[PDB]
Amino acid sequence: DDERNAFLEVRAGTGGDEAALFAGDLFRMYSRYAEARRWRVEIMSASEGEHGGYKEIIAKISGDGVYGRLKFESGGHRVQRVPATESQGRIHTSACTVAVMPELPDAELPDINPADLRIDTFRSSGAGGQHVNTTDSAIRITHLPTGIVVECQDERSQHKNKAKALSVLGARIHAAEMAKRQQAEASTRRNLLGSGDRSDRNRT
RNA sequence: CCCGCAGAAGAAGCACCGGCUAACUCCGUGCCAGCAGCCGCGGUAAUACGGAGGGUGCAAGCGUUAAUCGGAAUUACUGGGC
RNA sequence: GGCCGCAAGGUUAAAACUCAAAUGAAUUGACGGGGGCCCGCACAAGCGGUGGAGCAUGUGGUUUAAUUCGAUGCAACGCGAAGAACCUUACCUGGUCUUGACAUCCACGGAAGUUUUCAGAGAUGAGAAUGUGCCUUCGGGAACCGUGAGACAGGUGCUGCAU
RNA sequence: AGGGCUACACACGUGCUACAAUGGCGCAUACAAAGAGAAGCGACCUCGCGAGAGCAAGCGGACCUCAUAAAGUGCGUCGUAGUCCGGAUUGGAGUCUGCAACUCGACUCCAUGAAGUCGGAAUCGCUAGUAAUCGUGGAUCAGAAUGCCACGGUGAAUACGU
RNA sequence: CUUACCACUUUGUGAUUCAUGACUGGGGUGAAGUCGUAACAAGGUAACCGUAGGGGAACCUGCGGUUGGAUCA
RNA sequence: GCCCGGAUAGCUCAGUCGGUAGAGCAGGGGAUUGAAAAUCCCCGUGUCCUUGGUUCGAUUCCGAGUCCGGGCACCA
RNA sequence: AAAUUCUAAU
RNA sequence: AGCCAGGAUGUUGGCUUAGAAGCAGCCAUCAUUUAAAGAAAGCGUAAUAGCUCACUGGUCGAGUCGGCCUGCGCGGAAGAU
RNA sequence: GCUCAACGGAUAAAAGGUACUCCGGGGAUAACAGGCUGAUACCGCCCAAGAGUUCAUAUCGACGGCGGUGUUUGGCACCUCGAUGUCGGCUCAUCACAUCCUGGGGCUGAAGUAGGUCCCAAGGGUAUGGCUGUUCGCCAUUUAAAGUGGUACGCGAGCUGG
Ligand SMILES: [Mg+2]
Ligand SMILES: [Mg+2]
Ligand SMILES: [Mg+2]
Ligand SMILES: [Mg+2]
Ligand SMILES: [Mg+2]
Ligand SMILES: [Mg+2]
Ligand SMILES: [Mg+2]
Ligand SMILES: [Mg+2]
Ligand SMILES: [Mg+2]
Ligand SMILES: [Mg+2]
Ligand SMILES: [Mg+2]
Ligand SMILES: [Mg+2]
Ligand SMILES: [Mg+2]
Ligand SMILES: [Mg+2]
Ligand SMILES: [Mg+2]
Ligand SMILES: [Mg+2]
Ligand SMILES: [Mg+2]
Ligand SMILES: [Mg+2]
Ligand SMILES: [Mg+2]
Ligand SMILES: [Mg+2]
Ligand SMILES: [Mg+2]
Ligand SMILES: [Mg+2]
Ligand SMILES: [Mg+2]
Ligand SMILES: [Mg+2]
Ligand SMILES: [Mg+2]
Ligand SMILES: [Mg+2]
Ligand SMILES: [Mg+2]
Ligand SMILES: [Mg+2]
Ligand SMILES: [Mg+2]
Ligand SMILES: [Mg+2]
Ligand SMILES: [Mg+2]
Ligand SMILES: [Mg+2]
Ligand SMILES: [Mg+2]
Ligand SMILES: [Mg+2]
Ligand SMILES: [Mg+2]
Ligand SMILES: [Mg+2]
Ligand SMILES: [Mg+2]
Ligand SMILES: [Mg+2]
Ligand SMILES: [Mg+2]
Ligand SMILES: [Mg+2]
Ligand SMILES: [Mg+2]
Ligand SMILES: [Mg+2]
Ligand SMILES: [Mg+2]
Ligand SMILES: [Mg+2]
Ligand SMILES: [Mg+2]
Ligand SMILES: [Mg+2]
Ligand SMILES: [Mg+2]
Ligand SMILES: [Mg+2]
Ligand SMILES: [Mg+2]
Ligand SMILES: [Mg+2]
Ligand SMILES: [Mg+2]
Ligand SMILES: [Mg+2]
Ligand SMILES: [Mg+2]
Ligand SMILES: [Mg+2]
Ligand SMILES: [Mg+2]
Ligand SMILES: [Mg+2]
Ligand SMILES: [Mg+2]
Ligand SMILES: [Mg+2]
Ligand SMILES: [Mg+2]
Ligand SMILES: [Mg+2]
Ligand SMILES: [Mg+2]
Ligand SMILES: [Mg+2]
Ligand SMILES: [Mg+2]
Ligand SMILES: [Mg+2]
Ligand SMILES: [Mg+2]
Ligand SMILES: [Mg+2]
Ligand SMILES: [Mg+2]
Ligand SMILES: [Mg+2]
Ligand SMILES: [Mg+2]
Ligand SMILES: [Mg+2]
Ligand SMILES: [Mg+2]
Repeated sequence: DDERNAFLEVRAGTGGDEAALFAGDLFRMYSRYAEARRWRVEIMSASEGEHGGYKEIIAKISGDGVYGRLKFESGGHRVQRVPATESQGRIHTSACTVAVMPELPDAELPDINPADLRIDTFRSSGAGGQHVNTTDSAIRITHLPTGIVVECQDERSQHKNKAKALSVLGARIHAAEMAKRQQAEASTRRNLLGSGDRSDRNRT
């Protein structure tokens, strides 16, 4: 079904130096909940918040049944209380933003299967004498699925050009796929997180 | 226009009640929902939001929006200043 | 945009948008690494300590079924507590009760109390003798008991930012 | 009814005892103030190494009890060593209060004998019968103070100055 | 029939006005971020004006000017 | 493809001369402050890139391998 | 003679 | 080898899922009437239904079905005056 | 008394450029083309885990295997250095079939229109432009279709010279 591990990250919203304290308190709450469930919590990224807790904490929770119970904590959490960084005795309202995202794999494959490649061999252009004329040293590879084209005529040997262009095509495919995944994840996190403004909230 | 007929028989709504501005209490929500012409209300004991009871102002009308003059001596001839 | 200048630029001179203010003089305080005059074991001169060690005690944190609650700059921390084995105790686990542990009202059968026996961790439940009197117009009423309903009791529950 | 507030990798505050010779240990002997006492204070005598136990007068108290003050002084030993300093921790046997001392009391005897050899950055109290040091009593309380509130003994150094 | 005037229409080259344009320069607004502390007291180097150079930024320095500057027992 | 150089704490980096590894920043505890910085005191390091070998003993010496940095790849 | 800072509801 | 006939009984099974009934996939794979019939070799239904095959009686009437050691041939076999 | 280590040691004593070049030779030796080969390139076939809702072979084919051609890049250095002119375009062609269209069929997860795949077949036919010196390639608009290759990767005693 859906019981995979999860990533929990909380960051400050409105308030500044006291939203960091509330983020620390909220992280401590979640950590104690995880500990009294036979789960495991480990901190990957921490940005301390000058006075108190963390301006942003990103940790990974691992167990059986994690995401199925922590997927409802993604949103805004509002706190109304007397801050520690308060000379007078005023009550202040602040907020924090929480994001919970499931753990998903990173299956990457060498999508360089030659059954879906078009290879063109032709003559290079430049100054090479009577040998550059009567030889097919320039190479070009077109990837049928993605549609990327890479052409190479660096060295006099066709095999070196073929290898170099094949490596460049693989690198370009990898970069495109990684950029796609990164933008999808960023958009999902942006929609899940919200914008800490003490007016969009899930609990008080 | 005049006379007769039957029966009170056929005929009341709109805005507002914190100050400016005449007119107050209860319940619901809890910087949310909402109100506002200017100051400004609402953070779990709200005469300012929503409903009820009461009151105030106009009335076959009542309110809102647009436009002009006045207040504005705020282009100062009457009648201002450095 | 125009004029002037080698250039740096000068000169004439708007609009959109945004706020409900911006400003001058003086007034009462507060503050100054501004100026004078003073005081306090506040500095200076001395004496003895604390921070190091072992132990007592309180607090934070952590743990736990609970580790009850409050104070938590100077002005909280041998503080409320002028004294936690049971009690205190307000916390946790388990076993129990519902006008009721603590008061008044109404009705019904009752002197109050003394010795015991069985079951249970105890709360409690069941059983048997024992005294059945005290002012009482011999109508009765009354210190005090159990039951039956409800007006009510009960709260160390929250708000010291309503008092 | 039983348990917890007494937990324990750690951090802080307030204190008690020490790190020794201006001292430790043994023998002998001087000088206080204040306070409490009836389900209470408890003398004498006897038993026990000791905490204590048995019998038991007096006292609602300038009369009786708690209740020998200690530091001090005289003599002797220790002779600078982790020691005849230090008294933590642990094993065994007991006394008392309390129906009930395992978690969780106080005291006693025997055995044991840890850190500690004067304390980093820092920081606290005190101007005279004060600081320092030595003993005594009371409230709470069946039992349970190094805490709190009081009482006396010995008794200093320093203040050019703001 | 022919000539003159002239409407529609056509050609070339300018002016002005409206919308739009890849990039680029500043301006305003913000109940929370990063870097410092330039000004308000002598604001800890008195402040400001004109000008020139420099620098992540408030700003610093050179020349002239002003008091709309504190202390002066 | 050939040649040279490098790999050491969390990050930038010195060092062996075959037996015993350091510096700055950072990190932990405590001081000063109403509080955060600056400042002061105390405290901790790492299988010296992977693998095989010689040695009593390898971070060091000798073979391979991975990654990083630099140079060259000309006449037709 | 040294010496930076104090967000956001009374 | 052709040709007639059978090819049955409580598995609508818990297992698994909306239904999986011989035939989606997972374990097992016994028993009964029999001359024979798999608790199923194949086709087919959303699941049923439906049609064949293993095995067995009848006709027929004499040979028939697979391996081994070897000789020679076939396919696999498309290029530029 | 020499790392005369270029170790039978040329002098005690010594680096580079030539696209401004020049002489004597070599196909004893490279670049173009031909030749042998076929690592590479391209095209077929064998077995069948599997994908195809179920079903290996409608259409694909993992792990492996066996061949063909002489279009690419190579290996060798057999011909040519007393000379075989080298890319692209133009004009003109000619052959192979591993067939782009038209022609005849089998199977389809082929209802029809349209397709997929494999056989037979070489008679005829098989674009104009933008960009670039371009071969190659991208784009615009047509066509029944805009085939793949050999010929010194055809064709300069036929043209041009980017
Ligand atoms: Mg060249
Ligand atoms: Mg060639
Ligand atoms: Mg009024
Ligand atoms: Mg209104
Ligand atoms: Mg209300
Ligand atoms: Mg209302
Ligand atoms: Mg109202
Ligand atoms: Mg006017
Ligand atoms: Mg007006
Ligand atoms: Mg005026
Ligand atoms: Mg201008
Ligand atoms: Mg100039
Ligand atoms: Mg003003
Ligand atoms: Mg003023
Ligand atoms: Mg002053
Ligand atoms: Mg002053
Ligand atoms: Mg004094
Ligand atoms: Mg002093
Ligand atoms: Mg200590
Ligand atoms: Mg507490
Ligand atoms: Mg105290
Ligand atoms: Mg208790
Ligand atoms: Mg009060
Ligand atoms: Mg409080
Ligand atoms: Mg109890
Ligand atoms: Mg306690
Ligand atoms: Mg007395
Ligand atoms: Mg001793
Ligand atoms: Mg003892
Ligand atoms: Mg002893
Ligand atoms: Mg002892
Ligand atoms: Mg010593
Ligand atoms: Mg004294
Ligand atoms: Mg400043
Ligand atoms: Mg300064
Ligand atoms: Mg300055
Ligand atoms: Mg200044
Ligand atoms: Mg400068
Ligand atoms: Mg200047
Ligand atoms: Mg100046
Ligand atoms: Mg620290
Ligand atoms: Mg800052
Ligand atoms: Mg402030
Ligand atoms: Mg053959
Ligand atoms: Mg031929
Ligand atoms: Mg030689
Ligand atoms: Mg030689
Ligand atoms: Mg030459
Ligand atoms: Mg020559
Ligand atoms: Mg030759
Ligand atoms: Mg050749
Ligand atoms: Mg399948
Ligand atoms: Mg050839
Ligand atoms: Mg060849
Ligand atoms: Mg040759
Ligand atoms: Mg040879
Ligand atoms: Mg030849
Ligand atoms: Mg010749
Ligand atoms: Mg030649
Ligand atoms: Mg031929
Ligand atoms: Mg054919
Ligand atoms: Mg065809
Ligand atoms: Mg066909
Ligand atoms: Mg033909
Ligand atoms: Mg023919
Ligand atoms: Mg013919
Ligand atoms: Mg030919
Ligand atoms: Mg040619
Ligand atoms: Mg050709
Ligand atoms: Mg000619
Ligand atoms: Mg040329």
